[PDB]
Amino acid sequence: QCVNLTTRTQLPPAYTNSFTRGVYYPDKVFRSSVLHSTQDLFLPFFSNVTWFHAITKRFDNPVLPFNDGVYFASTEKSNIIRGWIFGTTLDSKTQSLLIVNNATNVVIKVCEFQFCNDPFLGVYYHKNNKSWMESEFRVYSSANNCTFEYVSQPFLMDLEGKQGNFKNLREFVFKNIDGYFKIYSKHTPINLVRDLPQGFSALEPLVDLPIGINITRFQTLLALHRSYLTPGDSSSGWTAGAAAYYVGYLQPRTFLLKYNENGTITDAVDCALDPLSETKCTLKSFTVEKGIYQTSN
Amino acid sequence: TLVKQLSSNFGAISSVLNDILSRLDPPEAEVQIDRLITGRLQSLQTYVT
Amino acid sequence: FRVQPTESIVRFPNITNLCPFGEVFNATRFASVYAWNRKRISNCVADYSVLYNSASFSTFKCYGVSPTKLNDLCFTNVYADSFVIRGDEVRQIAPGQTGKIADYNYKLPDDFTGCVIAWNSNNLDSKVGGNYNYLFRLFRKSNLKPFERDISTEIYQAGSTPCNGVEGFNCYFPLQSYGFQPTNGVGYQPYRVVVLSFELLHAPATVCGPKKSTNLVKNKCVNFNFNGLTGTGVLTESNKKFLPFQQFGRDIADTTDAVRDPQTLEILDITPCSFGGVSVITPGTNTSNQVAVLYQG
Amino acid sequence: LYNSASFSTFKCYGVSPTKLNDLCFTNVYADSFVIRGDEVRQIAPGQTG
Ligand SMILES: *[C@@H]1O[C@H](CO)[C@@H](O)[C@H](O)[C@H]1NC(C)=O
Ligand SMILES: *[C@@H]1O[C@H](CO)[C@@H](O)[C@H](O)[C@H]1NC(C)=O
Ligand SMILES: *[C@@H]1O[C@H](CO)[C@@H](O)[C@H](O)[C@H]1NC(C)=O
Ligand SMILES: *[C@@H]1O[C@H](CO)[C@@H](O)[C@H](O)[C@H]1NC(C)=O
Repeated sequence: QCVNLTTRTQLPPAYTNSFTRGVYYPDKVFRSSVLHSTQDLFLPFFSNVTWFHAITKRFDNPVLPFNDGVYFASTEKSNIIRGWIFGTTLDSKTQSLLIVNNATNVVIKVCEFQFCNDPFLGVYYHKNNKSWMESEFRVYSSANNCTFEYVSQPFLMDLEGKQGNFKNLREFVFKNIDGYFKIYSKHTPINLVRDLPQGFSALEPLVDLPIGINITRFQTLLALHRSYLTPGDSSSGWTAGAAAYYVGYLQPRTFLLKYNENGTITDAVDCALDPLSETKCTLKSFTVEKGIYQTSN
Repeated sequence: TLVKQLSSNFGAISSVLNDILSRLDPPEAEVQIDRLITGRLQSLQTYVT
Repeated sequence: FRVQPTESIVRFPNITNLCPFGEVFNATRFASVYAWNRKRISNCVADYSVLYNSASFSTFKCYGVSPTKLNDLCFTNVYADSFVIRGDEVRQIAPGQTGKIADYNYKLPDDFTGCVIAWNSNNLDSKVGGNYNYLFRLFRKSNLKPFERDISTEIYQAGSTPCNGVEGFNCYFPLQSYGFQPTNGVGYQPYRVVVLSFELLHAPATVCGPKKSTNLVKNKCVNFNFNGLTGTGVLTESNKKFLPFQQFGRDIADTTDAVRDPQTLEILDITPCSFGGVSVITPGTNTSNQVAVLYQG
Repeated sequence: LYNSASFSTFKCYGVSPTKLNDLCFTNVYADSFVIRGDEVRQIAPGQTG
């Protein structure tokens, strides 16, 4: 069932900077007009995040690591990125998580899967009509056991292969603690072709699926566009599309958060970024006046 | 500081007396209540001084 | 001066499910101690009193909680671990007790909250020919962390001589069998052990005891019980904009001043009942015996 | 003694040979004799013969 895609000129991925991005709500307690300090896993301010271009033959879906959490941001217009695979070895010898977004089904299965060398989703231009569906949905071989086959309603998403200036930013935070796979998500419209926008947004909790499996690596599922020009063979026969996605990793950091009167997080301070940030964290204020202050030992 | 000193465990299982009294029988609850009482007394004495 | 409560109200979620405690406690097969199984219980009504007096259990110890009050508390994601152990090693299943089975097998945390239950299985799980289906790990390089399972079998190496898998001198198989026979004494009779582990609620909790709900009363000094949250105050409608994932609120002093009703899903303010000091104005008992009273604030 | 023992049976009861060095005893008694090979099983803490 497996195929070996070829003709992919691998290049060293670019690196960009995350400016004040990746903050989420750390608990479900409602707060208002208060400055609260919390210690958790966050994406550090002004951090270096690698950049992947899914657009010669620069196509990349490598098996990235999963270190204490991952911040995932994607800027697209044609929904090229559908979902992610999580697991340890992806060799059907261990339970592997799966998340997919397709109209036919949204398999949120947690079953042993024999993942191929290049797990991918193939959206192909049919001849009878402009109908788009998976060409090789057999990314696995067989589910020996399914522990959490909690398939939700199949997400209805448009399928087409087009390229244009990006229109929306989808940001995600993945954590795996105490057998809970937590997801925080957001959606903000932006119109740029450059690196991550400079802005502050707080991600709201999405789901708290209790999969409880071991996760070490992860890979992104991408929609391969088989066209009439391409031969159609599962080695080089597909079209490019336009997409971009970024990866960052979470670390244990202490943050000072600001809640407005409506209860939304509007600003944050990373204490360990600078001595000025340590001074702000010690004084529990976002402004510091003239003087000399002792901050640590 | 006196109001913020009301959220310290002082070695007990919790800083809320209602949680202690709703989860433990009296002979075992008194042991945690004593620690809470000691801590809060010390805080009050420091404020008065 | 203190205003006294007039009544009491209790509000619990309307869940009709019954927790499947029957199947876990008495099933066909119980695993061996070195590889214990874990069953997760959620979204049901649990009646621990019937378990408290179902059968003559050998021991029923609860740590951090009292068995009589288990019926009035709400928990989240109750766990249940079952295994078969020797009679003499039951004392090492208590938290903080060092021993062979605690060091190299099932280990409880120091801050363990829950109940440990054991009973005698010599009437059924004692074969005259000998029960060798139950194993245990006798050699291990280091101490096990709390709530950790080991399923990897490798030849233990003692001394400078390397085993290299020959299983010869200074090399032993980590697993050792059991000799449960009816001819053995009471100390060697096998005992089945079930450990219930509770975690306190911060997310919404659905594992609650069978407590009937009462009607909600507002604008009166009343005692309330919201999913275990106990207190006294006046419940009033509030305009605070709780987000859908938020269940209660807090102030600067970190006191619960808002709550969401588990049944009707409405937001209620919590205000403590009126109180103050009392002062008595007197003109001197020599002059007269008439007094005036001032109520502070 | 334990390392490169070349002994037919080096068995310690109630203690590990590797950890014998750390903890300190006093008045160690050394009893020696000669038995048959088939009688080795009889020399055990809890056997007979
Ligand atoms: C998870 O998988 C890794 C392999 O990447 C392994 O080293 C580890 O022991 C496994 N278990 C845990 C609890 O990390
Ligand atoms: C809070 O929400 C109200 C209602 O939309 C809005 O008018 C007000 O500007 C908000 N406050 C902010 C954004 O600080
Ligand atoms: C298992 O335990 C339940 C509860 O005590 C009891 O009603 C049931 O009969 C038991 N089943 C067996 C097979 O012993
Ligand atoms: C049961 O609880 C739900 C909330 O999940 C509520 O909408 C419904 O009205 C309740 N039913 C009754 C009979 O109280």
